[PDB]
Amino acid sequence: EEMATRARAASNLLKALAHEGRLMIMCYLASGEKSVTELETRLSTRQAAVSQQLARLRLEGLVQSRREGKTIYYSLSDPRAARVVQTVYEQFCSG
Amino acid sequence: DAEEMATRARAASNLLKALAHEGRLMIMCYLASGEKSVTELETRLSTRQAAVSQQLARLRLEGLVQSRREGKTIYYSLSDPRAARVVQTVYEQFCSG
Repeated sequence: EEMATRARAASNLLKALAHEGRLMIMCYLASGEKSVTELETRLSTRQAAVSQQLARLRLEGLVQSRREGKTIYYSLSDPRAARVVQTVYEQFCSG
Repeated sequence: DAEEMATRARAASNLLKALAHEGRLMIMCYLASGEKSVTELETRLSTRQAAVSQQLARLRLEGLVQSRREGKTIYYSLSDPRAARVVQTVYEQFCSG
């Protein structure tokens, strides 16, 4: 059934999103593009672990990066994931 | 502050962990287009009726679905309005046309 395969793809995205450290990154990018320094400042996660979570989210296409001189800026990339995350942001992270 | 943000994102993580199960989400996706009977749920799903009722029981105890009776027909729908909003966006992004 078509409807069934769409649920599995929705299921697989929610499995990718339902990790505490990575979602915390995603939630911070939902209010907009951030530098690596600034996720590091905001997250109490260890910085080697922030860099590994960022590499994981980038490789999965959930975030993307750009360079501006020395500065690496990250933003949400996957548009369907970004839509889910923004609704999650509005429901949990908005007071 | 940053500590509150982390607590809120960890709570949001907990909802997504609850939604990220294939059979249960299949139910939630079906309820996202509106109220469904148990009969038409069990029609539409490849899941066994013992397992569908186990999935409905889990979703009910999590607060994510509610049910009402009409005669012998039981109608399930979304309950938690926070989780309903997330599910509707998931429904729009993946399950819609």
